[PDB]
Order: sequence, then C-alpha cells, then structure tokens
Amino acid sequence: MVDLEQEFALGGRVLAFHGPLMYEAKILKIWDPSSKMYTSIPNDKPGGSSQATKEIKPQKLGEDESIPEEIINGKSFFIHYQGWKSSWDEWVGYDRIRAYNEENIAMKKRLANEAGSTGSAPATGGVKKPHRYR
Repeated sequence: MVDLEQEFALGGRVLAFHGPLMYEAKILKIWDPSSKMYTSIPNDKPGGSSQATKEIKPQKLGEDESIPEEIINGKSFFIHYQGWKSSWDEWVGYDRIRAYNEENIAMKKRLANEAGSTGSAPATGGVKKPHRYR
C-alpha cells in the first residue's frame, strides 16, 4: 500500500528469515546501541509474563534474554513468533528480521514454494523443528 510498511512498526508484523525458511513475528520490546538498553509496550504476553506492561522503562538487559554483539550493535526486535510456540520468544537483528512489506512477501512466497514442507523427517528438511535436538 505505502512505503511506511517497510519500517518496523511497534505492533506490526515482522517476518524473520532463519536460513532455509522464514516465519511470522510480532514486535513488542525493541533495542538500539544508542543506550544499549531496550524499550517495550503491552503488545503481547510472552510465555513467562503476566503481560508486557505500558511504556516500559529502559532497564539493563539479561533478566531472561541474551543478544550477541552482532545485534547489540544494531536495531533489534523482541518478537512473538506467530503460528509457533512462546519458547521461541527471542530478539533478532535487522539482518534476519524486516517489518511486514511486499519485499518480505516476495521472500515469503518464494520460500513457501521452494521449501514449504513441515520438516518432519530425521534430516530436518528446512525447518527449526524443536521436537528433538542435541
């Protein structure tokens, strides 16, 4: 529709590309190197929260999170992976995640064709499949 869709929107969708395939995501707590601390809003209820609260004050990170120096130094987004478990509630860097827009849909649809299978085999297929790992 408009160019604005390309920007992260604090309660828009984001799509996040893991490597073989990509999934739906939804921002709520976000991060920037300018203060190396985050900010958050009541946009969901993670799998270990009563709810996210109103205009959450910046606090030092690492109460339940981890971010490598790869996404510390850049824009980052704590998200609920949609159609998926709350176990995956994590942040991604803007190298893997992007705000819901037509370019990401072209990615989505290409991958939804080339690799659109469940990965329910002893070879993982192309899916993050949490059922077992080592």
